[PDB]
Amino acid sequence: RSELSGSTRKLIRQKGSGGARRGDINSPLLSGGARVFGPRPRNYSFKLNKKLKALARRSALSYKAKNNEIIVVEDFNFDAPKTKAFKAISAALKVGEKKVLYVLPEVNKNVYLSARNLPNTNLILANLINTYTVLASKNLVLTERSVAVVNELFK
Amino acid sequence: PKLKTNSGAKKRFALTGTGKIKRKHAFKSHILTKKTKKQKRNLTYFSTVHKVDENAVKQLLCLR
Amino acid sequence: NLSSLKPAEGAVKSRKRIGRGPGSGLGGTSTRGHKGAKSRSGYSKKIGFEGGQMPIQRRLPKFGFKNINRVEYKPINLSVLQTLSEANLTKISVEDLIAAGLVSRNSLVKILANGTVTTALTVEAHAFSKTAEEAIVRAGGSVVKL
Amino acid sequence: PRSVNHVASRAKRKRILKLTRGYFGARKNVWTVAKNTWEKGLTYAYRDRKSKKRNFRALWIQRINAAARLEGMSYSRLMGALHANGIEINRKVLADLAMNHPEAFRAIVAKVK
RNA sequence: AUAGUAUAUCGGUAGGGGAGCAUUCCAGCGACGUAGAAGGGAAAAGGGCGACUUUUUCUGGAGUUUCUGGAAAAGC
RNA sequence: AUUGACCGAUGGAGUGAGGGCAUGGGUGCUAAGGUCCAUGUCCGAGAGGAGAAGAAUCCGGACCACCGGCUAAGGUCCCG
RNA sequence: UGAGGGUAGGGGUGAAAGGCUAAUCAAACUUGGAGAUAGCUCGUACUCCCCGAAAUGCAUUUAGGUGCAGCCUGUUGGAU
RNA sequence: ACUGGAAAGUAUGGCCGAAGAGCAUGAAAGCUGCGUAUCCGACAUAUCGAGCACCUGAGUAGCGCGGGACACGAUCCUGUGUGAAUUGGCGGGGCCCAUCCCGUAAGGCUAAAUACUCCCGAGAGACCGAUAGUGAACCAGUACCGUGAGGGAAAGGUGAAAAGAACCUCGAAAGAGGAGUGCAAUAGACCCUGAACCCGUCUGCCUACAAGCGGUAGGAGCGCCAGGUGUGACUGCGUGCCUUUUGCAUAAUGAACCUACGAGUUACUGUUUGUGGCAAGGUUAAUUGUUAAGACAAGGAGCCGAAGCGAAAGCGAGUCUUAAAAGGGCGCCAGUCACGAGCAGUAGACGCGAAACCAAGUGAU
RNA sequence: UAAGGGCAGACGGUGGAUGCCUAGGCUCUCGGAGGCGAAGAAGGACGUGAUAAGCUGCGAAAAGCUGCGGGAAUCGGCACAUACGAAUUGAUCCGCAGAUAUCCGAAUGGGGCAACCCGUCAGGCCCCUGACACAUGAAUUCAUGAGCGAACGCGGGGAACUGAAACAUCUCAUUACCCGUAGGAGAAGAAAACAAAAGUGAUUCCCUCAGUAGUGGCGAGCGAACGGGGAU
Ligand SMILES: [K+]
Ligand SMILES: [K+]
Ligand SMILES: [K+]
Ligand SMILES: [K+]
Ligand SMILES: [K+]
Ligand SMILES: [K+]
Ligand SMILES: [K+]
Ligand SMILES: [Mg+2]
Ligand SMILES: [Mg+2]
Ligand SMILES: [Mg+2]
Ligand SMILES: [Mg+2]
Ligand SMILES: [Mg+2]
Ligand SMILES: [Mg+2]
Ligand SMILES: [Mg+2]
Ligand SMILES: [Mg+2]
Ligand SMILES: [Mg+2]
Ligand SMILES: [Mg+2]
Ligand SMILES: [Mg+2]
Ligand SMILES: [Mg+2]
Ligand SMILES: [Mg+2]
Ligand SMILES: [Mg+2]
Ligand SMILES: [Mg+2]
Ligand SMILES: [Mg+2]
Ligand SMILES: [Mg+2]
Ligand SMILES: [Mg+2]
Ligand SMILES: [Mg+2]
Ligand SMILES: [Mg+2]
Ligand SMILES: [Mg+2]
Ligand SMILES: [Mg+2]
Ligand SMILES: [Mg+2]
Ligand SMILES: [Mg+2]
Ligand SMILES: [Mg+2]
Ligand SMILES: [Mg+2]
Ligand SMILES: [Mg+2]
Ligand SMILES: [Mg+2]
Ligand SMILES: [Mg+2]
Ligand SMILES: [Mg+2]
Ligand SMILES: [Mg+2]
Ligand SMILES: [Mg+2]
Ligand SMILES: [Mg+2]
Ligand SMILES: [Mg+2]
Ligand SMILES: [Mg+2]
Ligand SMILES: [Mg+2]
Ligand SMILES: [Mg+2]
Ligand SMILES: [Mg+2]
Ligand SMILES: [Mg+2]
Ligand SMILES: [Mg+2]
Ligand SMILES: [Mg+2]
Ligand SMILES: [Mg+2]
Ligand SMILES: [Mg+2]
Ligand SMILES: [Mg+2]
Ligand SMILES: [Mg+2]
Ligand SMILES: [Mg+2]
Ligand SMILES: [Mg+2]
Ligand code: NA
Ligand code: NA
Ligand code: NA
Ligand code: NA
Ligand code: NA
Ligand code: NA
Repeated sequence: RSELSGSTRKLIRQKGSGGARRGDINSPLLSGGARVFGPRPRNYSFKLNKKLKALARRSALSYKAKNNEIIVVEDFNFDAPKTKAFKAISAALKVGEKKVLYVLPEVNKNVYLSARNLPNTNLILANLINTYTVLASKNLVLTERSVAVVNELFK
Repeated sequence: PKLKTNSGAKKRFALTGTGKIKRKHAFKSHILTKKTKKQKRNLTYFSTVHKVDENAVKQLLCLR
Repeated sequence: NLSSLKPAEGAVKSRKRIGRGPGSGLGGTSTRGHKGAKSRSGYSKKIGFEGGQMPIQRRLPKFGFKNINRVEYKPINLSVLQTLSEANLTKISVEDLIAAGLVSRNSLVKILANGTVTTALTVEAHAFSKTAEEAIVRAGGSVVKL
Repeated sequence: PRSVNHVASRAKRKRILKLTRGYFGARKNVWTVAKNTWEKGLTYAYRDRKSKKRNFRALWIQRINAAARLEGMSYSRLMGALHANGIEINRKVLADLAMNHPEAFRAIVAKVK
């Protein structure tokens, strides 16, 4: 109500008109009036204990290991970006018909550009693993050097 | 914002180990000769706030 | 597994919603009763108010003073000294007490006599109670106030 | 997000207005008039389900009274004779026998008279 | 509600407690649609009970949605 | 003997305009559908039956259904 | 009586009626403080299930408001 | 290839991808168009030693009287009246004095880390979608109202493409019936869909001896399509709803009706509780690093728990009261961080509604 | 039987809800920038087309004029129709630099009821008409300023409703509001400082300290600093 563009003037005198009493033009009861208890800009973040987040990371990885959806592949680096090259690894590993997550230990700019155009393909660094991205893909492809990174970090 | 402590309560009350509230007694200020020594000794002691008033006193002290 | 998430039983609950009809049991007057000050929009409780009778935070007197040179000692009892030493020690000290998380860095320590200190120790604290000091010295220990 | 249940809010009214078909005047189709009339009618139905059992027992007794009187006996004396003889036939059955099978009714009377 | 089917109990204003439905949008696993989506008219059938849901047919001519979880501009 | 009806701690209230009747009273005029207390009760927040039609008089506490049966207060010439 | 000037809101002007000051006057109009305050009146929207009051006492610049007690309800521990 | 008015759809079989973001095209397009990834480009213009006692800020420091600012109803500022010293000096350390400590007034200048958005460029949204969202999607501070300051609307959609209906019939011509275009004209210009209140025509049943909130429970006959559906002769029972009340058919309040709009919300600080993590410990805040806002790792400052009693000095599983004791009072004999929920306070704080108060302007047509 | 009426259904009328859609909003993030004007601004008046109400662009050179770079077949704005033209000797269109730029408005030659009237002075045409100059104030003819415009800064003045369940101290609040005046930021800033025998050394901003020490018709309320952790 305090944000509308109308004047605060009283529209009609309090008594004698024969209709309902009225104040100013910005009332929510009027057509084009104030919006009561509408949205306000909000910050939605909340805190979780650090130990709680570490345990949830281990639970998702345990679920993957139990469902037998973890593949360890030898570390590979391309000479140039080629989307057909990265499709070969996915087709050779038999994980290409469903969402798959590739865990990489380092930058590998060539590999990132080769896998970017493919729909059901996600790349992440082995030290930035979080719970949501693990559970968002059916299959998890770990590089043989990403296992060592994960073992020391999230132990 | 932060809750504010009532300035008069924080000069008249105190907490004990188990959570009770310490208080003084009234009627001990200036008209004293006509009262009895037993009465005055009972009034000189510290006391606790009654159960029915603990809620108000805690609200004044900010649930402390 | 993002398609089948579930929280623990009794962990989440729906919020109360008033003024939305008879079947909810919360419509119409919307839990406010009928009339009076408490039924109006913008009513809030006057915390010290008792209706006009002199309130309790005024009927009672003020008391006491606060000392601007007050000294407080963190109490470290006897039974903790024998427990910590055997677990980890034959010469206890403040820097050792801080290192074991039993006291903050900038805190003063007084040794009290709640327990037994059978193990023979040399002790470096800021203060000692009479009974606590005797307990260490009887048990073949040393007390160093520093 | 902004949530307005236009279709759902309007569907609630349309379902009830099917139930108020056949009423007089504005009571059949004008929403606040019709809903008022429909709600009052439901209160009558709860009361009239109970009164149905009263009205049908009163009608059975009246027919039994006429049938018994054609055989020289009032209702009160005939019922007193049946309950004395242990006959447990209920009033709905007897009234049906009084009206549509008068020869069977006459055999019950001839057993206690 | 108690005991694990038995016993008891079930009129209600202010008011306290429990359990649900619909609405808008989001995540995930998935479906439907010019061989006819949403909306609108008619009819039939369901629900311990209900808020509501489903099916058929006419109109209509392009979008709609199950379940699990999440957030509200969430019902006259 | 008693379906458990009592109490403590702690979260959330509403209420703080009452009313009729019977009994014991004050006041009033041994007036008032008056007024002020006490003890029960009912209406308030209570439908059903009798009283022609009546908030609290008499009978009686409605989970839902039934075109079954027995009774209460009160009735049984007709409307009934 | 015409034209053009002048006096502006606790101010003006008044052969004085609290009259008049743009159909408004015991303090004009417009915008802002501003969603003033209102112990007051009116209004408060889907469903089913369990329980279920009070209209008293004390105090009050109090008496149609409120604080505490009394009476309801959730959870929890005791028997009463 | 099929369906279709029209494939971009669906089913085969190919191909590109550092390009599978998007928008448009007669339906939903990585391969039709504009684009996207990536790479390459400016004639202009714009921007990036000893001694010595000489000096070291005057109507100033300080003071009286009256005010103001400091969290504050010793310190700082001054309207009025006065008024020092000089390094062995001067000022401060919350009246004041002594000692000690800290510092050099009455001259000046200085980037960064901070505040904001008329605007330009690039983006986004568990934000709105035409009574919403800006007052303003169109024409908008417009039309309109006022002497003036000032106040201040309503109003989007044919179709893929105008192919926007040549010509005939009735009419003086308005309007229609045809024809034609088109997937569709009941898409024909106020044109997508096309609800309610309200208004007609037709068909079926009932209705001119009948009297009350208009229904409800029974119940013949008749009309339609195998027991469903429309109607309802006759009978029983029945004084709307809301709000306010001790109590309302009340002749107490309130509404013409419909469609749309319309009223416990969010933030922060507590407290209780359901569910979790860690546990004699629990937890980070600001902020920092890596990667590309998020994510991961750091950040222990601080906060709570861990000992109480006493006004306090202080003693301590004790302490205070006492000259001491006994007695007596208060203590001794699993927390913490979050998530959801109830409640409280501060914010307009469930919504609408005064008479009024104050400030700056506009008015003597 | 039905002058008429009731109910149901079918088909229509009216009206413009709903569904779907978007051309416009709303809240922000990142980067830049933070002015225009006497060499005449912001904002206006009047004009300007083959045709021309209104918008847009433009200014008597008037939907426009000249170069340079780009680009390649259409073009003469929204925006039609008709009419006449332009352009592969490169039109339209885009970027950059120029030319022109009436009247009012700080308005500044004097007046004035804005978009008008009336002059002096020097030149040139012929009762008129061109094209120059001519305000004021603060410095030394010359140089400068004035006015307009988001928020943020710093100064000068400064309420009341409201809370205290009345009200005067107090609160609201060194707020609203009025006025003056900077910059891309501004203000502050290098100890006549804090501290407490232990130490830190300019200013600014964030997290704590802490709703604490205090202050207060000791009512309602108000509310630090030291110390520690950061940015720089
Ligand atoms: K008093
Ligand atoms: K939708
Ligand atoms: K005035
Ligand atoms: K229609
Ligand atoms: K008749
Ligand atoms: K009246
Ligand atoms: K002039
Ligand atoms: Mg106002
Ligand atoms: Mg609006
Ligand atoms: Mg809401
Ligand atoms: Mg004294
Ligand atoms: Mg209730
Ligand atoms: Mg109601
Ligand atoms: Mg009310
Ligand atoms: Mg009341
Ligand atoms: Mg109340
Ligand atoms: Mg209000
Ligand atoms: Mg019962
Ligand atoms: Mg019940
Ligand atoms: Mg709503
Ligand atoms: Mg009272
Ligand atoms: Mg009373
Ligand atoms: Mg009476
Ligand atoms: Mg009496
Ligand atoms: Mg009375
Ligand atoms: Mg009762
Ligand atoms: Mg007079
Ligand atoms: Mg007048
Ligand atoms: Mg006045
Ligand atoms: Mg205010
Ligand atoms: Mg108001
Ligand atoms: Mg009950
Ligand atoms: Mg009152
Ligand atoms: Mg109370
Ligand atoms: Mg001192
Ligand atoms: Mg609008
Ligand atoms: Mg149609
Ligand atoms: Mg249409
Ligand atoms: Mg007759
Ligand atoms: Mg009355
Ligand atoms: Mg009541
Ligand atoms: Mg009545
Ligand atoms: Mg009447
Ligand atoms: Mg009234
Ligand atoms: Mg009326
Ligand atoms: Mg009425
Ligand atoms: Mg109504
Ligand atoms: Mg209405
Ligand atoms: Mg229709
Ligand atoms: Mg619409
Ligand atoms: Mg060229
Ligand atoms: Mg007041
Ligand atoms: Mg400037
Ligand atoms: Mg700076
Ligand atoms: Na209620
Ligand atoms: Na169809
Ligand atoms: Na509605
Ligand atoms: Na003792
Ligand atoms: Na007829
Ligand atoms: Na010229």
